[PDB]
Amino acid sequence: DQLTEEQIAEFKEAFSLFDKDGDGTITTKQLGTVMRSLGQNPTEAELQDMINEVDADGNGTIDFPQFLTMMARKMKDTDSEEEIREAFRVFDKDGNGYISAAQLRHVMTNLGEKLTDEEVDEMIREADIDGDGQVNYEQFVQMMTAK
Amino acid sequence: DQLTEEQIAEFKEAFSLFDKDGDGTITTKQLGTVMRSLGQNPTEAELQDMINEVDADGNGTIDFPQFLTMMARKMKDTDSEEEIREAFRVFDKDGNGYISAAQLRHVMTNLGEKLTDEEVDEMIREADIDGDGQVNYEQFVQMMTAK
Amino acid sequence: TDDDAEAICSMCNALTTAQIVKVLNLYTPVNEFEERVSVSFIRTIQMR
Repeated sequence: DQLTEEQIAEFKEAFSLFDKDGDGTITTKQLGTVMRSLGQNPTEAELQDMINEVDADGNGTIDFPQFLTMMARKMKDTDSEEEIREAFRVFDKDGNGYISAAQLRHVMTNLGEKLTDEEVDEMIREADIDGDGQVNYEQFVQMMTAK
Repeated sequence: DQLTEEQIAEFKEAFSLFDKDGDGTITTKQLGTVMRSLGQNPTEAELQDMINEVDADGNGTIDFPQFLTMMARKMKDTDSEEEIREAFRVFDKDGNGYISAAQLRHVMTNLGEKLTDEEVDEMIREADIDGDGQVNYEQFVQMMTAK
Repeated sequence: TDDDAEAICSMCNALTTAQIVKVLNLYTPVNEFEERVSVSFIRTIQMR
């Protein structure tokens, strides 16, 4: 694939953001954290897929070129924001564009991959969401996926 | 905001103090050192921005009138001790009022521009909390006040 | 969890125990993710 030089420099910068070990190669444990901080969202099951594919050697820290190749594959398929908007409007029932904060928190905590309650609480706190009054999902989706 | 005559005279005095060339002009690195030492703290990215704006084309080495002109177009009023304090609090990963020496050195070395280790050790020593390995942010801001 | 049971016992001041056990037993999972109340939870609430 094609990777621009500025992209490669940013990949080097992110490759040791939390390399407190000093090895210079980021571990698979925070690798998903690395991608999420880099603007692309890997699925946790997909994250385990990459971990199993790369950690066959058992090193525990992903090699840089392998990370670049998988990152290029990630940018090969980019999720559309409108898909997230469709999912959110599907979750809402009244069609008013507003969803209850408690209902969304419950859905996140229970269904599928569990989300720590602190993560959700920080999500409401940052996104100025009000617990008592339903908050429009469209503005929050736009601000989060400003891209 | 054009500079007053007294400030221009003080700026020329600083120029002379850094006029290692002695011909009334200084190099780009010397000019950036002047900018940083004057009290205003334009980022290394900002310093490069003004350097590329001048391009070192008017006189090869930046002269005093061009310095005055770029000041006229680059007043730095964004500096504020409270801004320093809030930026330090944001920088504090732990959030317990103490920024780890390891965290700050790792960030300076890797995150953003690459920073030399000697300088980082200089800041850790000047914080006088080198032994603890975790610099108190508040006292750091209190001597930032002079910076 | 039993901690959930204790938090329940904290917030069940007004309702009578029979009403409480009725309402908790007659809850049903309307959606997939939620799961039905386990009999041990009913027992813990009753003895508490």
